[PDB]
Amino acid sequence: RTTRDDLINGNSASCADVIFIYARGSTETGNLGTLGPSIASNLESAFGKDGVWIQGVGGAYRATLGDNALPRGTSSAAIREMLGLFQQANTKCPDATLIAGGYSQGAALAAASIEDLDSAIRDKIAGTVLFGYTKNLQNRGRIPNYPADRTKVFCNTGDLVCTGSLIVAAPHLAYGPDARGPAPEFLIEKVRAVRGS
Repeated sequence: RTTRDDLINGNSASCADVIFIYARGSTETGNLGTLGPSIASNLESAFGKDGVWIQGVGGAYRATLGDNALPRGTSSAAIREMLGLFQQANTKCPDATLIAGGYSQGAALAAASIEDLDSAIRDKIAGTVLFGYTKNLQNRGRIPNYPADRTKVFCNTGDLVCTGSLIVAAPHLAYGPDARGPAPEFLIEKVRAVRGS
């Protein structure tokens, strides 16, 4: 449900084939918040419960609203926590395909972490989904250093954070349908593109 630590808890002798690392929005609970559980259930349907590990970004990422105003759209402590999880995935399961996502502050966190990542680990992330991306205008709909064909941004009309503001309006809270269908669809397609099946 809202906390999943499958990568931290998982046995290195029985690594999943796919590892999903997700950062929640501001003030959301657990480490998956409101959208992460919907994406997770559809990934487990596609790959099986033993086939995918779901890992939210917890620890030092407190998802504090005020940190949206900091230079990268989140805190340096939160970026170190998400980088640490990508590096743990790479060490624990070197053959797994990675996928990532984030909502709102979590989308800025996912973009900042991927930008800073060692390229050999960044290149293992087959697809990333971003909802209510707070750096959408500033980054021109891209994650720095990461290919456009592996990125999918869900930015609703009237969601002001997608257009350079930090005002929260009703369209910012309306990504439930996307998390239920097109966002897991995109991640599954990008994993199968490189792993076959």
